[PDB]
Amino acid sequence: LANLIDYKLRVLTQDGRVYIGQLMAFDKHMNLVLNECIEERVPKVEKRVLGLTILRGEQILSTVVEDKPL
Amino acid sequence: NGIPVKLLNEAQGHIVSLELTTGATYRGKLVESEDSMNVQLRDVIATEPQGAVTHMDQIFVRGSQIKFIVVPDLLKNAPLFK
Amino acid sequence: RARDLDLNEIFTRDEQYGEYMELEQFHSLWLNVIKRGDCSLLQFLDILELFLDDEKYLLTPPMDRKNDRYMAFLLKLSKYVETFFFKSYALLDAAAVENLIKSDFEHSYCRGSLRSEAKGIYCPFCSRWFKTSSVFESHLVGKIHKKNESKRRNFVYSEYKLHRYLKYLNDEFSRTRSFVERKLAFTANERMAEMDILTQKYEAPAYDSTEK
Amino acid sequence: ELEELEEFEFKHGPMSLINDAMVTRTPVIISLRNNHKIIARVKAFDRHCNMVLENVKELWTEKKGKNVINRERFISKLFLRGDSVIVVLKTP
Amino acid sequence: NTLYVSQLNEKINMQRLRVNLFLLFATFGEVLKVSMNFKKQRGQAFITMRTIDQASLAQISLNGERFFGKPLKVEFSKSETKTL
Amino acid sequence: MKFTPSIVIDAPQYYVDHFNGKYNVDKCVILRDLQLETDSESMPSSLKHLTKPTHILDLTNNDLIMIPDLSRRDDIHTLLLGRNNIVEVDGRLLPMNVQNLTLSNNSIRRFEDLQRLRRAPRTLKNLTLIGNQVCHLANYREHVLRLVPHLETLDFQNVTAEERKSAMSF
Amino acid sequence: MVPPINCIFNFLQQQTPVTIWLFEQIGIRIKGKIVGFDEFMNVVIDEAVEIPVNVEKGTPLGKILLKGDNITLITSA
Amino acid sequence: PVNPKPFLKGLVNHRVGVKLKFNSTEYRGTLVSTDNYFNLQLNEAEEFVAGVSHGTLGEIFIRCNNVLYIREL
Amino acid sequence: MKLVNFLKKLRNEQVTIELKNGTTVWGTLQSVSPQMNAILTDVKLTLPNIASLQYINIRGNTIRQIILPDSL
Amino acid sequence: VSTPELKKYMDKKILLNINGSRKVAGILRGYDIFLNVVLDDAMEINGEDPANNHQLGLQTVIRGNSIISLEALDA
RNA sequence: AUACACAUUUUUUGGCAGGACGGGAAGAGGAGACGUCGCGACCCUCGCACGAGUCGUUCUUGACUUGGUCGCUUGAUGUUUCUUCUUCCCGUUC
Ligand SMILES: [Zn+2]
Repeated sequence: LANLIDYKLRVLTQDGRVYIGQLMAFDKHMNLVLNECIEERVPKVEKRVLGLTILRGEQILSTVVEDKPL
Repeated sequence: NGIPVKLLNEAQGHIVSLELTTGATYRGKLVESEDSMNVQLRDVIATEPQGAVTHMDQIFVRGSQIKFIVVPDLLKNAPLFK
Repeated sequence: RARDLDLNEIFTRDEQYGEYMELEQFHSLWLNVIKRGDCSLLQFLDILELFLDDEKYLLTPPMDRKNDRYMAFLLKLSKYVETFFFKSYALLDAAAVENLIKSDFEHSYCRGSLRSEAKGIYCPFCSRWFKTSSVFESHLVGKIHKKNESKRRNFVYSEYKLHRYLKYLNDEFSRTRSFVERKLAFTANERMAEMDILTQKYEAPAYDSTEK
Repeated sequence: ELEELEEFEFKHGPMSLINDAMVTRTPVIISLRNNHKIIARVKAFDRHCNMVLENVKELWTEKKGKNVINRERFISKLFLRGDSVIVVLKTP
Repeated sequence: NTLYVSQLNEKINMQRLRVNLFLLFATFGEVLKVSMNFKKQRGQAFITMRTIDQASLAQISLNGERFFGKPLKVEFSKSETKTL
Repeated sequence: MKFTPSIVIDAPQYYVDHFNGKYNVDKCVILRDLQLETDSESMPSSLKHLTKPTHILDLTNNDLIMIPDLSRRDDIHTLLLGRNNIVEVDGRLLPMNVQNLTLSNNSIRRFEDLQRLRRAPRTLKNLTLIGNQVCHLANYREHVLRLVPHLETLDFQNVTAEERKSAMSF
Repeated sequence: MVPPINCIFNFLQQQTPVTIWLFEQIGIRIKGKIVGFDEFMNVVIDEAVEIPVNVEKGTPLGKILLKGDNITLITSA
Repeated sequence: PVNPKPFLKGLVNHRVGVKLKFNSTEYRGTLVSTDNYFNLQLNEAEEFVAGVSHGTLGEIFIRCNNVLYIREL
Repeated sequence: MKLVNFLKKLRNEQVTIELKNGTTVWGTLQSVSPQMNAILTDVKLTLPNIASLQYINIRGNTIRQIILPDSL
Repeated sequence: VSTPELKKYMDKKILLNINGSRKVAGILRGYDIFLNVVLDDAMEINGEDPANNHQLGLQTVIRGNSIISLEALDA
């Protein structure tokens, strides 16, 4: 997971919503802080710019490498 | 403690937005954040999944119930880049 | 010219570039087909052996050759064996082989290629024998045989292919069956180390920095 | 001492079903939370009811545009999480 | 490296203004600025450019260009951009 | 000279300002997925090594004659075509969700040459033709509106129902 | 202004009939007397009754050990 | 104090039935044993779904987590 | 003992993980965390139409079951 | 185990919203490490419109794990 | 550089249940709330700095405080209740 740091990553939430943002830090619970994170729902349609977010590890399903870091 | 917990403690005194497991959104000034993610919030504007919006003075939600928070970008500078 | 050519995208690890053919998967599907568990990997291979014979797979079928599940399975398996065959022998003209088999199918197989001194002439499509060649010929125009040859053509042909391709691969079939028995008679540590070996062979450069 | 007491409690407790399953190599059927069922032999288990199962046959129930049909498949080497377990039945 | 533009139709939303500005000024060189910091519109946009020659070329070539109904006025910024 | 994959691999690749993502194209010349600027691109080709991760394509300052030879790119939203010599447009462009096209300062002469832009389904919201000879021809604006009503903003001016109706009247 | 465990303890002593609201279930709620509890809030409840709200009926269950996880809201009636 | 653990120990070796949170399944059988985390082992078990007998399961294990309550029968 | 260690042994193994949400995963285990968080490469993934992904990390609690090779 | 800093809320009337879209109102009595709460003068607000005084003085207990959130009616 | 992570806030869970297509328009027998971000403008407003504002020391850092409104003249979107045909044009496929 440490390798994934600073990358643009795609997390899938527990509710099916897809979040995309830079991975700044993690923790034990897999709580993630995502910089410049935006939300996509259906697939672009229904995209919103959230900004800096924490996500809770209890909600996270999976993560995948989206793009390289800024 | 978690590094994100440390950030969230830095977020105190700022305006944050919270989405809970129900889906309601609470925007307002975060008074206090415990290690367990329990948060005390002020002057909250709430938007329900139906779209209805309410105002409330003081709100305190359990950590476990929070889906996610958005905090201001001021904090993004440091010291979590390390 | 072929710098982006990769065998691992053509062969699975259990096939070891043509050393073995992975039939465990088909053993699974087979269990699903027979609707039980009385069938072991080795008993399944024992079943496959039928298709090395020119008559067994026809006159001593594992299941009734008009069963759906069975015919579907046989299709999938046949396809696998064929692709494996040409996959493991790139250098031989695929089209040549294909046409050879097809012509053998048309000129002999469907022409009473299976003959018995007692029962006469067997027909793959109707699964019946015939006294003499005469009644056999006048049966190849009958509404029955028309129906069958018109419905079960693809299956019959696929069966046949499974037959001849498995014959051409007898050495690989035996090699694998052997492998099965070996792994089966291993211990835990043994089986583990062996798997390690197959893996290494799979993810190793085709040319070592230390070759002559 | 503590380890001993843990293994013993495990032995005479409800776990005795899955312990018995591994030692006898007997088939057991597992009702899961996915509304799928797994009949198999117990290769290994865990305090969380994490399991390694062999000769797996999972049965399930599917609805279509007509009568409900049961569907089933064979998975020879199956590892299973411990929270999916609703119930583990041991039977002749 | 940064150019100060003003006299623009403020009726355009922020994100569309920024996307059209980046679009228009990409012809001279890479625009480094992602977003208008000033968040007040009324023309007052700053465009940051990686090389200086692209800033000068944009300034001379796009003076008084009709952009969303209005001829834009372009000048060099008083101070250096934080990102530079 | 040619846009080839060897070039595709190693240009200044980064994220747009707009946070639009991409991976750029410069072994010695013309680029893609970011800054396709100033390396004398004659004909677009070999977009496949772009392999889809790109929101934007800054083609400006090349010698492009026409816009064909676009592999299927789902991700590409913005094309910055400025300062080329685009005479014609392909037609079967249809890269779904191409929202923005920048034709500024090119050489598209005829109204009819603009026809292929109608194919862009409902995504081509922003199109800028300013700097072309076709702009001078009579009823240019109205013909673009009647031809591609999908455009929401033309030449950085917004469509408006008034000239939509005038475009209907003629 | 008393901890909930002491509240439950006074339910224990008073032997009052108790109504529990379960988790994520509005349809049914359980009722009966608290004869004992543990640290996990599992409760032995005597003369317990299932009360479907959907006039109300119910099923007499007798003695019950109810797991504390279901517990949403413990009350007195 | 009479704790759930002693009540349950006294309930061992007795005919019981257990209603799960789902209520989709109840199990009636002899209570063989229960552990400190309260997983349940029953014998001769019978499954009652929607209050009707589904079938006779026999020696059965119940994950603690699924248990809504247990009652003696 | 701890089966999670048995998963730790499973690096470079090709597996099909069914998940509690019903999702199917297919890929080579690069590592599994003790949380049973599984990192895989060369993964085809089917949500309940397959998406092909270079690397996928999964939170362990979401994993329903993992189907291992029979050769193991 | 941490204790929730609920002292500021003590002896205040609060609207608790709870799982299952349930909502109750009552004066915050006690709490514990577990976030379990004692509420006096508890009143259930059913989904319809009426409200029932469940625990006027007898007081109720709400498991903290079920407590979605808590609003302060007073200041 | 070299024991533990199943009993309330995180990972051992309250979860489960010629033919077709796709637009856009017309003619006949989808429509109400409640929100949240956009095309235009008769409007507001009028400017270089922001994250902003001040100071100590030195050629660059450390401390301390704290688009909004109206239309859409058929813009885009998630609750949540209730009850299709025909014709013409433009794209894909065979
Ligand atoms: Zn015949």
